[PDB]
Amino acid sequence: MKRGFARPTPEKPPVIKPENIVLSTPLSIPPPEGKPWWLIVVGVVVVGLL
Amino acid sequence: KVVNSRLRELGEAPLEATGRGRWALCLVDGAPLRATQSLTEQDVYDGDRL
Repeated sequence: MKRGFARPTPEKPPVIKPENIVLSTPLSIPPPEGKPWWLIVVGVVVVGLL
Repeated sequence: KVVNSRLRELGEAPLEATGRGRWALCLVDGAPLRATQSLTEQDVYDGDRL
């Protein structure tokens, strides 16, 4: 002999929420700009020799 | 009797006691069951332990 059991209306399960996400594009390396280093080096010599 | 018979098949000693009293079924807290009522009248169902 068993105890009777009647199944009621199912309770609400927690709802899942999907998401669409777009990633940030990486930074770009700065191209190699260049100073005329030798020009100022000759310069400081000339003013000194004067 | 059947419990004592089954115990011997298990190789265990049968139930025995000394002094004035009687043998009966009890609950986990030691309270004995009603001797004159149906198991259907009492709160007993499949899978209970006594």
